[PDB]
Amino acid sequence: GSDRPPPYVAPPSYEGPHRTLGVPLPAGWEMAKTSSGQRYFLNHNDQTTTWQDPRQTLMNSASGPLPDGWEQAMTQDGEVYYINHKNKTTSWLDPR
Repeated sequence: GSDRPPPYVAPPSYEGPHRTLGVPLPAGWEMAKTSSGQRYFLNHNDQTTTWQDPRQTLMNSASGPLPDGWEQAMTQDGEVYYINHKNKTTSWLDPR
């Protein structure tokens, strides 16, 4: 299949189980792991990293929610994706 580019690697299909985050991470944030598997967070908005769950950035207050009908979830490998229940789709792109 070298004549075609590598296939798109999609998020988990809409139908099936999802490890949803009850409260989504704020837009522009990412979760990662250290080499020993310690969880930490990246704020791409102000280009910082921190141990503290956003749910040097001051995060007192509630952040922008997903639009109605959407949820944030995480793959087994820790990759965040977005579930749109309105049209039964999933996407790597944050709709906020």
